[PDB]
Amino acid sequence: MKVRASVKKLCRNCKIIRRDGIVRVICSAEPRHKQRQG
Amino acid sequence: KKIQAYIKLQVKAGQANPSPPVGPALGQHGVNIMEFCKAFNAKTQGQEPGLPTPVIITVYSDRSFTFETKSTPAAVLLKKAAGITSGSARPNSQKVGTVTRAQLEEIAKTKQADLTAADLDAAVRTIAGSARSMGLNVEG
Amino acid sequence: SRVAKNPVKLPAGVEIKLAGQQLSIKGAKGALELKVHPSVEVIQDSGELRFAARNGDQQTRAMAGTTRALVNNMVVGVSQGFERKLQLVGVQAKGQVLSLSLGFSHPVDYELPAGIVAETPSQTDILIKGIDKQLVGQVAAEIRDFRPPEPYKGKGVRYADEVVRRKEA
Amino acid sequence: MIQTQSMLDVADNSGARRVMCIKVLGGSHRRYAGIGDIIKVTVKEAIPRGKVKKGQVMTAVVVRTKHGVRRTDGSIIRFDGNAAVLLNNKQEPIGTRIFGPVTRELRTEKFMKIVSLAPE
RNA sequence: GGAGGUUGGCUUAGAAGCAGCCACCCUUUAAAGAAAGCGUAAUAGCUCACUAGUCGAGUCGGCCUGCGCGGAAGAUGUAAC
RNA sequence: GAUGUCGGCUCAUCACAUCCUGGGGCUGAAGCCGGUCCCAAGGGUAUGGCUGUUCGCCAUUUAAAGUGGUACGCGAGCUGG
Repeated sequence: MKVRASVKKLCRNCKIIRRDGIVRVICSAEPRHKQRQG
Repeated sequence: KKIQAYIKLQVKAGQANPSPPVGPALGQHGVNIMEFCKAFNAKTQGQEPGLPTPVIITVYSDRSFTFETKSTPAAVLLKKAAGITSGSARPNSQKVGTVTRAQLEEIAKTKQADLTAADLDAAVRTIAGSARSMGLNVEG
Repeated sequence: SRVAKNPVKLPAGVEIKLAGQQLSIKGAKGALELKVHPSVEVIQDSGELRFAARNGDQQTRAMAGTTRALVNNMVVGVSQGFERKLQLVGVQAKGQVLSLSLGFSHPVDYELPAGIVAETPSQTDILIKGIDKQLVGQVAAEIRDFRPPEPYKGKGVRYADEVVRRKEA
Repeated sequence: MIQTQSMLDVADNSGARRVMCIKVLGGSHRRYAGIGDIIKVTVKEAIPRGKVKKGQVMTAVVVRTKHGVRRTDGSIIRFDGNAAVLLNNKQEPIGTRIFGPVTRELRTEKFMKIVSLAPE
């Protein structure tokens, strides 16, 4: 992961979701652009 | 086969054998290397053999490679129109001494505007932005 | 367009058990797929079906929609058998028990529950047959807990599509 | 030998006459080393020209203790004098001769060169 | 979905739409960025706009403000209603 | 009208911001090793040469020789350099 305080849409396939209380960012292309909380 | 236009290729005219100006040219959006040797050779000896004369090709997988008609070679004979072979080091500010429209007189003679312009006077303004390639401005 | 607001247009090979409080379905090529329907849902019947909410809160707008798609593949799961083409290296299939060799010095065996069944129609592909997609996708994830795809070369089990992030060293 | 600061004779061929244990190898708070165990020595006394010199941190296998070593019937075998055989970083002996007896707890895969030279 | 010529540049296993260097409009005619960049790291597979017949609808971005969510780790024992 | 130092010894107890062991994400992670970030406090977590030392510098270990709080824990338990 990339646990930050500031999660973003780092790419255009990077997508922010809210999964049981935590503001996560999935990326369907690159697993480098995945963040957990912010 | 998927095409998007304006495809660059750096190969010799009339003979598909000299490679290293592009070398291995073809791996991702076209049709392969060695067999371009005949498509150039239904139109020969009127279009400046030897010197560079640039191209926009379009590609087919059906034994056919056909192009965008302009009879008079009018991009590097514009370097011959002024008198250079190496271009200017920066486009349209840094100069060698610019070209005018009275040195566009021989070039606009037989370029056959029917398939590249509207009428013959419109094809004169084709090279009014084609020496807009090489650190020159077309003023007149 | 919203997903529950359109009628289902179901085929006429599957006989429904209209409950109002519940939902049970049955047919040929599979049966026994009853789903306990929740409170905030209406079922309006015709020659086709349609689903609806009850009250203007965003929780049942997610529930009426998830119920039509859960009974979309419950009709189709009795109509057709769900499949997946798991591609790997070496399948020794036997029957209701599955035998595999994924890169280890331990040959791990895997079991198939009731309902589902496993056959090997190709050399090294695994194809699956089941009447509910919830369990069909479940057992294709149970095989990938053994072996993730390697980025550098790629060993063992994959998905059916190819979105595997490959890496060079 | 058994513990650190312990001083012990030299059972192999060339170099030292007395070595002192400066570390018992093995575990972490490991405090004793019997026959077959590996210690860390320093050369306290040596011959005028040999393969080791006085003052040299080396490794040695314990071959012959006064505490002794016990057999499986309960019998003990117990020597009059402490002695080790110095080793290189291969944990292969440096000298080409072994002096005095050794025990059969030493004819393992790593120390049977010491046993094959010993006049046991 | 797909242009009817002839290497758009001092380089030479290999130099587009991503190298210390930069960019705006001329057709057999209803037809379109000599380009802002993930790609089979690169070349022979592929992604944001359609002047459009065809599936048929209420959408896409910002601002003001209400209450909440992460940012939030500590030592005797819940232990900041 | 007294709450008697620093360090060692003996005994600890809690924290987690984890040194080892256990589970993971990403990697400019081929593998062997690592880097970095999560989750995790169950149990472990040196011995000496110098110096009054804490530390430190060194020798050799170890799976590892963690960081803090506890009147810089502890003298009606010791020592007294």
